[PDB]
Amino acid sequence: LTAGGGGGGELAEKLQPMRLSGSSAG
Amino acid sequence: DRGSKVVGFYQGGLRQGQARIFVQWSRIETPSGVVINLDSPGTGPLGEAG
Amino acid sequence: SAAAEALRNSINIPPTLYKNQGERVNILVARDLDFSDVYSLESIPTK
Amino acid sequence: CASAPKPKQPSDFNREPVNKTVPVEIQR
Repeated sequence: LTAGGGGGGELAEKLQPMRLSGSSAG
Repeated sequence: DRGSKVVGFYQGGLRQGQARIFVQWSRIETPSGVVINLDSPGTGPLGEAG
Repeated sequence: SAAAEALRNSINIPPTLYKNQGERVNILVARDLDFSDVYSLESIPTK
Repeated sequence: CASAPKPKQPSDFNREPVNKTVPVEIQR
């Protein structure tokens, strides 16, 4: 039917960069 | 030579009873471009620490 | 003490800030804003 | 005891017309 160096701990920690990613207008 | 620029840093502030801060000098630049990484204690005029 | 009991419970109430309307303010841009996709330039012919 | 200040209320004395000349957006 159906088919299928390490030092400067405090100062160099204060100098860690803050890098904010840019934006593109829409 | 003379006029070389030395760069250092400090951190941690002072405790009570301390009147000297530990400075570490990191690099020095000769007026002709030489650069050597001396990581040395900074002292006073007569070699007293900090 | 009842006075200390009242103070301990109601002492820590943070303040409230009231800024009016029409005030002048700034925005300090924190990132590079790119307007290349939405504008373009052309020269206006003389006369 | 202390309440939030109100913004400046303008004085109601020097009342003058806004429109000294008809705008061009009206096309006149």
